[PDB]
Amino acid sequence: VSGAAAAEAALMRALYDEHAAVLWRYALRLTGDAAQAEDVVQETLLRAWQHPEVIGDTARPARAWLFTVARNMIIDERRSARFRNVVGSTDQSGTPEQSTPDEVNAALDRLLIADALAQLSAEHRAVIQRSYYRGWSTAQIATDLGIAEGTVKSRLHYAVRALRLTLQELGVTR
Amino acid sequence: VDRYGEYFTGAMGAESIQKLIENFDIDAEAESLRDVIRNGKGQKKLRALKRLKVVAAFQQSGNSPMGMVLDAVPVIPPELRPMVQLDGGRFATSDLNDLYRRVINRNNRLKRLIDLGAPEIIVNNEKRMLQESVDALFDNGRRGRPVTGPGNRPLKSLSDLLKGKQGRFRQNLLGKRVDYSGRSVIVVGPQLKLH
Amino acid sequence: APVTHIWYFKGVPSRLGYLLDLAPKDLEKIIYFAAYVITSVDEEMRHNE
Amino acid sequence: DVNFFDELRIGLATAEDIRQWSYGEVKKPETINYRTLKPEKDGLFCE
RNA sequence: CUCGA
DNA sequence: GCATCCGTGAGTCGAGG
DNA sequence: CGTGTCAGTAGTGTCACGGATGC
Repeated sequence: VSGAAAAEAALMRALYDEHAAVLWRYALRLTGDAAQAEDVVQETLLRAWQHPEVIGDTARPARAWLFTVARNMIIDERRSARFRNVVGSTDQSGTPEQSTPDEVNAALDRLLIADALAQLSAEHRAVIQRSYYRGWSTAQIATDLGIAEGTVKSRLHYAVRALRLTLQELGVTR
Repeated sequence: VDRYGEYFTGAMGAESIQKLIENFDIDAEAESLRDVIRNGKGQKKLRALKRLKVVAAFQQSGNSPMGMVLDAVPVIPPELRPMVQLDGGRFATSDLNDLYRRVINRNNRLKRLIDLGAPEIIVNNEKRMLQESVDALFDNGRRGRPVTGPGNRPLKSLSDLLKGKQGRFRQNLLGKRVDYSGRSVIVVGPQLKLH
Repeated sequence: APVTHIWYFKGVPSRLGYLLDLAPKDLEKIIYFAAYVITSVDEEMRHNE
Repeated sequence: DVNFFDELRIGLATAEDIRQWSYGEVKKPETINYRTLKPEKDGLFCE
């Protein structure tokens, strides 16, 4: 009946009142983190609810089976996932903060590219700005501009050398 | 509950308070405080004045007090809690990640207990730890002893990013580091003019 | 399971305690599963029985 | 993005507002993979 | 942690 | 009605670990 | 995959001041 299902809940609350507080101390000595010890306690008592063989014999010490389950839980946490990560915290001192370099070299290159771009024909400029600035394919630019496939290949081939002419005329390093 | 369960309804934890806020008349409790405020003894009136200060704000503004109880917690974008790699091969992550990770770990375990129909003692003791975890994520150390990291160091919560001299306001908003600047030792120069 | 924002429970003065007229420690016993709290009671059914 | 806007409003964030901001739920507790440096799906760094 | 004004 | 206890705050900049 | 002879805290020398908290 309903009382038979409620007796199982009173049985779990009993082993809580006798073992949970002592098992928390045991996991606290093994890990050192109280928030982790609470996690080990809940998992250990959850496996006690799933193993009726350990809750069957009261004449056999069930506390020992709990300490061993908690021990084989804390030893599994101690493997690969903890191995790499657990070492540092950015909030903790002694860790270098991430930096990003300045955009000076990129801004100067962008300015020189924009100057050499202004000295190009509208066709060549609107083809290099659709191949490198928009990253389209050769046939994509051919479809957009309504021109031939080789027409895009030839315009790109010359406009690149036209930019090399303007850059080498201004002293841009190879 | 075993005897007169048909007559009353009770609960524990935070979901109970969520139900009390739902079963709460804002306007009635506000006017009830006003009736005490209009004519009352200062010993017991000052305690009703400050209560109206809290209740009247929820009444006028139009925002429900239910927001004080959370069904979902937001996660700050990763670049504000970055995880960097170390020159020794290992890694190092912000303490906010360990707090979010502990909330995720305990919330998924609670979902297991709810599915398995585990005893109410395990589910309730699990729900308590989820409360302490979110409490640690938002303000670790506010209630009780803080969640210590490796080496008994208190983990920095989300609110720690705004507190005091090291907080976001004083460290990065009232004062900043600037480009086009330098520093060196000073030396007296008599020949220099005042300008 | 729903959860409370610690800023409004533990932050002084307890904003939740001011809204529901509940004592701070009583609120502490409720949230962290130390005491049940009565949400509703059918007072008329109790009278008729 | 001009720099003249009058008021800065603050208020309680509804649990529905938290979902309105969120681009997805963080289900798994993992972070990344410690070889490929690729973040695990649905983790704290999910792409 | 240690030091400089 | 009052003693208790909790939470708040406690100069600025710079250098090497 | 399963676990079982008791199996037991860390860390401990600030302070002024105000007001919510509590017997």
